Amino acid sequence: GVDIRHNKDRKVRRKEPKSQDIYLRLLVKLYRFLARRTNSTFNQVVLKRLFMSRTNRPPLSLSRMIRKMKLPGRENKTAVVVGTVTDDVRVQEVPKLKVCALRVTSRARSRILKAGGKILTFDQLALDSPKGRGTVLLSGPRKGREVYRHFGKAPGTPHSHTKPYVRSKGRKFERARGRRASRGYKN
Amino acid sequence: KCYHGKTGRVYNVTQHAVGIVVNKQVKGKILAKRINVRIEHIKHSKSRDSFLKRVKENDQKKKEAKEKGTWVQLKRQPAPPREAHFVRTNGKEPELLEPIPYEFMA
Amino acid sequence: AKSKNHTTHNQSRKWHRNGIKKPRSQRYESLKGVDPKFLRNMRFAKKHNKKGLKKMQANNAKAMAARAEAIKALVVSRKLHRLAYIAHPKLGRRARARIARGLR
Amino acid sequence: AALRPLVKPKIVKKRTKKFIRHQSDRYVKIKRNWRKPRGIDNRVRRRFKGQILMPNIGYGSNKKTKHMLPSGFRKFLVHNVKELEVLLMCNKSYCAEIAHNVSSKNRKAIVERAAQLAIRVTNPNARL
Amino acid sequence: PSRLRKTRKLRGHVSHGHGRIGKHRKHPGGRGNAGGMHHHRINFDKYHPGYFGKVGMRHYHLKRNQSFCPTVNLDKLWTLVSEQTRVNAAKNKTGAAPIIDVVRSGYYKVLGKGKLPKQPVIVKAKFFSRRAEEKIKGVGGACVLVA
Amino acid sequence: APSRNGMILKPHFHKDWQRRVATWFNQPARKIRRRKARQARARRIAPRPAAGP
RNA sequence: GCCGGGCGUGGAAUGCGAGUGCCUAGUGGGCCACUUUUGGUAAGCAGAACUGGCGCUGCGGGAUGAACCGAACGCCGGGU
RNA sequence: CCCAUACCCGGCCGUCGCUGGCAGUCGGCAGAGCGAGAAAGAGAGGGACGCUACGCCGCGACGAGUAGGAGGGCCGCUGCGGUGAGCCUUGAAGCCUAGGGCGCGGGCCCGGGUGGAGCCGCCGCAGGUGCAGAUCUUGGUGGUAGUAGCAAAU
Repeated sequence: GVDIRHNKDRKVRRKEPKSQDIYLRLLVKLYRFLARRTNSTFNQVVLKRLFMSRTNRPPLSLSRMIRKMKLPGRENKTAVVVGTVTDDVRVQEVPKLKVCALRVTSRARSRILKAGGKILTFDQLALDSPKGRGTVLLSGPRKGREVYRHFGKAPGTPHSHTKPYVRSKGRKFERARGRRASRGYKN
Repeated sequence: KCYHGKTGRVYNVTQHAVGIVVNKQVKGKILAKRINVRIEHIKHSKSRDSFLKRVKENDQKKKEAKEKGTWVQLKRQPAPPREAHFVRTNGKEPELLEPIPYEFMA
Repeated sequence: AKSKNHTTHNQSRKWHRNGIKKPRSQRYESLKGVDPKFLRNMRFAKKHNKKGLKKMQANNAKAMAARAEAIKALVVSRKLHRLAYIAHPKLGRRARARIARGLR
Repeated sequence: AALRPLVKPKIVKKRTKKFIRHQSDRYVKIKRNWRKPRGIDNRVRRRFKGQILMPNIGYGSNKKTKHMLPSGFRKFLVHNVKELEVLLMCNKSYCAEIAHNVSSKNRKAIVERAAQLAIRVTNPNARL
Repeated sequence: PSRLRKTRKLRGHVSHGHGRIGKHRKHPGGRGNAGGMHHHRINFDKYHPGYFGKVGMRHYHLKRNQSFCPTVNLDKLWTLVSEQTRVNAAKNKTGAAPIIDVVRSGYYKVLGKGKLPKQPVIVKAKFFSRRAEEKIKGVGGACVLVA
Repeated sequence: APSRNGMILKPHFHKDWQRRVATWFNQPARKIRRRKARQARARRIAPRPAAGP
């Protein structure tokens, strides 16, 4: 008789990707090796991020990484992002880049490579930098999905600016009693 | 009446009142709720200054005795078991005690 | 067909399962409900904080060098203590070379 | 004179009797195959003394001797002579077993081929 | 895949994943969105505030084509023309500014949502905002109206 | 019987709809009937165009 | 309210990795006991407070036993 | 002095944890180490096994369970696309069995008997897919029982 609780002794985390993609499953075979035989904690983060679901590795825009690479103590390092690099049409000039991502959209290749940049894949990243030396590990906006605007405290609550689920928006869809001070009350 | 006794911190000061951020336990959760109370129902709690006094000597005894090169205790240690000592029983002999008999007092 | 009316029996036990979490403390708590006339001034003091930009960079810098002159005007027994020195890797190498000749 | 295995370890089983379904003796509609009782008052379910035993994972055999015959081998079903060239490199660990529906003219080709490849057969003396 | 569904794992379990005490009856709370002002009052206040009541003017014969005005921001304004057009202006030395016909691309109103590259344009749109007009003027372009 | 946070749905099934369900297994056979009389139309008026006036 | 600069002996004891967000079933008839306790002559009655039980739980003991005393359970050998 | 499924010791199973270890099988293009209390360099001027990496291996700790939730089924049923140069009148399916076995278990594989013509393994796909109960439905058969009974009107 031991007085403990087995409620949360099984840690909930991914230990291998649910995806059956063999090219993804080959990368994990490569980085499982690099994570445990190098003391570099960079590879442990990349290993953990390869397991994650698509909703946990959101796309990195092209202008976001430009915004993060124009920071001072940089511009020689390499851009490493486990998600995918989409092209941002609302930026005009493109500096030359050294990018490593899982997947690059067709327009974002042509716009990067036209600027004399360089696109890398994760097998070529390990060849050029095994321990992750001189790289900047980035991530797209994780809570930028439309879904999180419904989360939080429920709507119809004091100071709970949360988007409700409505089948269509209009003047006669959730503009009455809970919302107008003239109709009953409001929050 | 649920705050009579509860202690909090001030976050807003008006003419005759203050706003307090106090904790209120409500059925298995604590809420840091803001209440507006007049000055008359308010005292400066002294549950803090004796630590503020302890900060003075801790800043005093850290600057002082540093030039002496010594290391003096700062943390409060709990009341230890008392050390070995003697007890002088000079001349007199310890008086003998005896349980008294029963006297029905009523 | 009466029934029970109210009871707080299993409740205290139910609350401490997931713990009674204290409210999450965080520096810079929100400035909500603070009286407007004081807050309205506080936004003006933050609006005009660029006005003293040249003074501040030219106040701490002359205070940065003034700190660089107050420094520039200044800048259980020996037996077990001995055996504790032979037993050290990084600074006992020269010591135990005397024993290596003891076999010789 | 047999084809002895690699190593013959002492097999030790935690239980040798089968597990019977609850009340499988009292009825003919209740077959012997184990079904976990889910009744709310069932004795067997709530582990009373002197009842039928419920199979746990605690009765798991040793992994060193799991799926091991008494002869120190492990079975492998075989349908034709071509499915024997697999086992010519596991001679001391895995025995061969000719499947049921293999005819009698094909069984007396497998067994002597399995005598050439030195693989043990667990049902050699077949229909014949 | 019926073989992946839950009911395959509920075979044998009596209540089939719906409890013994509170059995799976037909309709315990009523059919549809019933009890809005009644026994389901809390759910409609906590998750659909504003569901009950009327507001506004009843417009009878709404023809959606009249109120059609798809906007375009100034951020993606140059995406309406080819990259050859955008480069041949910064290379041009006569000050010749390309004309962007917005209506041709499909939009009507121009709103100014971001920065602009400093080279003039003459946007042939149908509606403009105030701030949108400022950005185009301040760059050095012109705002021409068309119907 | 609504659950927690969801969306207020109004399905239009309170009528007796399972009698008037128009399924579309005509659709692959329908196209062939269309095409094979569209070519036979053009065969009739062979020099005149296929789209018509 | 802002900057800027300087101070770690981490300023009680003990123990322990935490934080956080989604989706969510069942339940919403309970019952018993030490102590406190209301009505009632009282009740294996009715109604509460606190904690633990039973329900959801076998086991050793109380001959017998939903709740008492001990002690909570993978399958086994030895010891206690 | 007696004994509980409690405690100690030892074995075995499983789960959980170490987000543990292993691509170093680096061989006459060879030289066999990284268990070491102490932030960092065995630095250059002919030879067993293994590693279905979704694999293998080592340590600890832990194991009750209705309602309920999830995971794994090389558990089972029927059909489909592939595949097994699969099996079969020298005997398929089904059925019987005091036979020999494996698996914790769902179950399964052999032996023998009967039968007479089709069937299964593996990777995927699909569902009208697993029964002890529903005063369940249909069919059948018992105990009662060689019993009640075969007695209105000469």
